[PDB]
Amino acid sequence: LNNVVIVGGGTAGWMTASYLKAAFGDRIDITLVESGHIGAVGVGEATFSDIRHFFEFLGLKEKDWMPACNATYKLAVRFENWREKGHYFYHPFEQMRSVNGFPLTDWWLKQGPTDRFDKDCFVMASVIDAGLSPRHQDGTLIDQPFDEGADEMQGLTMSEHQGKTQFPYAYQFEAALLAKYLTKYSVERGVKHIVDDVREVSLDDRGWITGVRTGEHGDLTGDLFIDCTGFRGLLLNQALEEPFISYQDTLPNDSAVALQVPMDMERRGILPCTTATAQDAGWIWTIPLTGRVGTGYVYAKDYLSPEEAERTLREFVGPAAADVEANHIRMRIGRSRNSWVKNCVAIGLSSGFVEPLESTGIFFIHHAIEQLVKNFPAADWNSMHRDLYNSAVSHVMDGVREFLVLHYVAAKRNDTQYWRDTKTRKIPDSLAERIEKWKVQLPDSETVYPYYHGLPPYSYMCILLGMGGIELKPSPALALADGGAAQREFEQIRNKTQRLTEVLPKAYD
Repeated sequence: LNNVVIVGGGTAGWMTASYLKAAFGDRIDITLVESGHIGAVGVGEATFSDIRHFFEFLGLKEKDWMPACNATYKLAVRFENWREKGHYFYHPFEQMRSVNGFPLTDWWLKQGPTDRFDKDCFVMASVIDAGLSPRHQDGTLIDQPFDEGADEMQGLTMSEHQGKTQFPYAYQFEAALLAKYLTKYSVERGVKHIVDDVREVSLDDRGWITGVRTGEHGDLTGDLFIDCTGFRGLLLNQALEEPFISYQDTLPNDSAVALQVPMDMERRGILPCTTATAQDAGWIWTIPLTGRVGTGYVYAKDYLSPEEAERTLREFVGPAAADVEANHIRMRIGRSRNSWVKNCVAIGLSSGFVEPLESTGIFFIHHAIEQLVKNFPAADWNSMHRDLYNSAVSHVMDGVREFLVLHYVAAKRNDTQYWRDTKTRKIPDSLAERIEKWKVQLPDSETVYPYYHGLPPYSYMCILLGMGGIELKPSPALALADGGAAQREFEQIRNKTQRLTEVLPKAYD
């Protein structure tokens, strides 16, 4: 097998084409058929620290692609007013240090220098606080455990690294601009680009896809079909009738209103991070881009009207958002039961979707195409490839959903009906059991969702410590161990961070 038809463009379709091409070159034949515009959600989009492997896999260095997509640096997610109104904190991309067997955050709970766990435990938090770049002007990355000039595995993909060493950042960028960039990347390497629509998905007597019918380009045939039609699920959900599994009962945010301005009123747009500011019925995002800032209100319609959400958004961004276009959309929250069915693989919103609270969307796609390459079938179509693939991506989505639920379960604020309901909504049975563990021992490699889903224990720690709604305790053993080494670890971090504050350039500059 080496004939691939990708239905759908945008970020999902073209990450698929460009990644297949980077992996297989002239030995894979790819045709992508696309129509266009859906709105995505907002203009801007954000990624995990994983995304680094994607671009390196393609042989793309930052200078080649970042200017073309108006890309900025993302060093964390900045969560505002989830605990209380004065309050914010970071979920950064920085490894969690440990001392004599315990995570620094455990020490922090016992003998932490300040009341800010993230500033105490993370070099990145100060860097971001000062609106600083993670790179020196000559180009040298911030002295961190990650040696960028160090030996790595050739063709290193995210799903065997799994954050074992920590690259210090991710990106924010204009999603349509990345699709256009990858379009070029892909077409240069021999991907055939067809702008048209699909009128019909042709099935054979076993219900397998034989080809798709276009308006003006005839029938597009091939061995393997990639469904990148988004919420439509034109191939996987419609032609092949694969059922959808909703996450709505645990994550009720079902709606979004979005817009863009050249600059944010509180200047969240200067910060080298993505901001999630909690609201009365959800939360507003801020995504910094080079010459613009994208903003949106993710909310639950049962609590808030579309008109209300838009007015809140406009006021929140300020006088610059008085008159600009606002785009509303509704979200399909959950995943397909199986993202690979017969000879069809869904990648992107067709495979599944969660609110972009931790901006996992591109991550879901990156993981999917990697798994596609990994479990790529031969012409015997051994069903095990499919089972392995589906196991891998369902775990990723289910794991992240659990992680997102925690954001609301742990959030301390309780001042609207919506925020009260976050403590009474159904949760995964597994999650409640894990929360009981975390009350006594901070999130551990053994007490998180046990399959790969992109999030190390320290991510869970950050949410717990930051949202402050779950009472937490340090390990009893810390009362018996010498605290000296930990204090010297806090001190090393503080010194590094006050040195760094002086010599790093600002984000926009």
